[PDB]
Amino acid sequence: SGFRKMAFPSGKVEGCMVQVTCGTTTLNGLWLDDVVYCPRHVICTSEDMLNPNYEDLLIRKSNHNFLVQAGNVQLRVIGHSMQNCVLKLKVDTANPKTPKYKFVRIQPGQTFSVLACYNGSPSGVYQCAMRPNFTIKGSFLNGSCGSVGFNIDYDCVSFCYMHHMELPTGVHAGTDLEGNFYGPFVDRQTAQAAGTDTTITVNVLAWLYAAVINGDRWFLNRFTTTLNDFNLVAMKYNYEPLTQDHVDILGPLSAQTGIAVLDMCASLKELLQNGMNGRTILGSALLEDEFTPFDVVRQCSGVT
Amino acid sequence: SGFRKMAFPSGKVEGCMVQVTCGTTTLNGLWLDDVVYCPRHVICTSEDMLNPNYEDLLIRKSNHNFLVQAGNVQLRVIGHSMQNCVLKLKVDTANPKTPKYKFVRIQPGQTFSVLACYNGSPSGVYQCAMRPNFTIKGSFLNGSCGSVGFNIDYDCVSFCYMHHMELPTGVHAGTDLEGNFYGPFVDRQTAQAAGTDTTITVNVLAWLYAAVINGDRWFLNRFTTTLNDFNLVAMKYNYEPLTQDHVDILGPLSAQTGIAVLDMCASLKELLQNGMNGRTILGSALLEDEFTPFDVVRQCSGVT
Ligand SMILES: *CCC(=O)N1CCN(Cc2ccc(F)cc2)CC1
Ligand SMILES: *CCC(=O)N1CCN(Cc2ccc(F)cc2)CC1
Repeated sequence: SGFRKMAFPSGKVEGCMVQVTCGTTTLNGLWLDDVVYCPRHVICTSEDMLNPNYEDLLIRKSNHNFLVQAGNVQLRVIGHSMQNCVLKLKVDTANPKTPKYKFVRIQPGQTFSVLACYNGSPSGVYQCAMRPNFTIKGSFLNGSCGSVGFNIDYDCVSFCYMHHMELPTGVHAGTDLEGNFYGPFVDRQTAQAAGTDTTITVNVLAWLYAAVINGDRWFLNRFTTTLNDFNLVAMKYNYEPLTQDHVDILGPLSAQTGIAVLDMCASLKELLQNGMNGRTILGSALLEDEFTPFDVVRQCSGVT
Repeated sequence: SGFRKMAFPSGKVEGCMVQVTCGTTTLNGLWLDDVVYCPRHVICTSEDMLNPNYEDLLIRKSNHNFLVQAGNVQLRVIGHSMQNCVLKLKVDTANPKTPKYKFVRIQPGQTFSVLACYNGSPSGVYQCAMRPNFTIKGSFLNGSCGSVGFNIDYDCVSFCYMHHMELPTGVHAGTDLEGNFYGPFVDRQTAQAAGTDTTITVNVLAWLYAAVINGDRWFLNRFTTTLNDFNLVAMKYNYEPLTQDHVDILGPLSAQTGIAVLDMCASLKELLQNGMNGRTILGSALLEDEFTPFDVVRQCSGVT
């Protein structure tokens, strides 16, 4: 037992990390097959970021201007092209360490692991969630752009995120592997404020089920509620409204613990209205929302 | 910016994970060079764990009785021996994926990454701290024994932990890579209660410095304190007493932020005596103690 914010093993992603340099700017790239994926702002100078015309800037660039280094070995660039906000650099060698992979665009409320990188070298790994307002709350310093988010299904890596920027608010924004930003964010150094970030209700409930499984039961009560009644409370406390689909994904956890989804909603309702009263749940003093129902099942069963 | 419970990239450790089977019991092993390291209770049947005589049990075992599988390939066992609570199985092949490594015995209050494994396959990675009472608060299900804790210094993996057991309290105990348990724990299914777990004071202060660096400054106050005055408060709240050595390791963070170590102690004192008043620090509603001063510097500078 025990419950931790657990990341996927980062090994398959580490072997794909490269360093991409264009002029004075250096950031991370993702090498899969004979292609290196990186944020298009690698062609920008800090000055350009106020309002870059990426098409005009990329015209001044040739294959030899993109230096791609994998550890200590230089990759030869035979092609370059821009797809939305990412650059695709075709190299002459397929990555021998390319794992089975997919490029997927995750839904808000879903979770993923981030392998933070600097100069193409990995520094650490952590679990993240795509917030409902399409930002992530990561840990990224200068040179971390190009670091990727992923999920792993046995041997297949599903890449879902590429880090592009930190907003003036300290929150993070980026793209899927097709170069499309999550949310309304643009790859420009401008005033960009994230919308109201709601709490992911289905993840809080799934984490409450995880607490019941692992011993923490103080928050359970003699009450029940309905989807409409719970949602009045969820709206007051800036929680996502719960749907029948959310109820259904909670099915496995409801069945294992024997606590009805609406009964757990009544426990959540009382915690929202009364707080924790100085108590903790799974070592946290607040309601955790970065564990999906799938994450809880996986951790409580030991899927490798 | 941003601050996360970040684990080391687990790649170098993934390539060392194997599956060790002895009779009906299967757990994880660590393959470095021509040796496989695993918990000695792999020779036990669930019945034996009440009071196992490991020397007597190991006499009934031969090299052919230890089945060691690395993914899909079987390793040939040419030697076996027990060193404290770990078994060392000499195999006929050096692990081609062995990284540069050390075996180190960490101090209480230090942190490490755990690569949780089942049947020799990695499921996830998380950051842990060796508690002052020598237990860890992990996430381990049946079949996770043999999973290891480590730290990484550029290319050298320092293994510090091997998981051996969950106490009836749900907390975890294990050994260093020489088979010596951290704390008073024995590899036996008996009543074993961890001592009083104190909060790691130097890590809370280092995490407070991390909050100041990353924007959260509400907790800073117009007060200061002394080592003796602070320690009266730390003793009341079951915090480790602060020493001049703790003050000195906080030197880099004190210098970067310009906030004197004793001034930050006065902020910590007020948080202990008054709580958070419903506020948060780095997304946490309690005082985090699983980030060492070294972890904070590393994350705030981007060491790969
Ligand atoms: C790779 C993008 C990223 O996360 N960082 C690089 C730039 N950093 C500074 C920054 C912060 C906020 C801004 F509005 C612009 C630049 C932060 C880390
Ligand atoms: C590898 C040891 C471990 O963490 N586990 C295996 C046994 N599990 C059950 C257990 C719990 C508490 C006990 F006192 C004995 C056995 C938990 C996970």
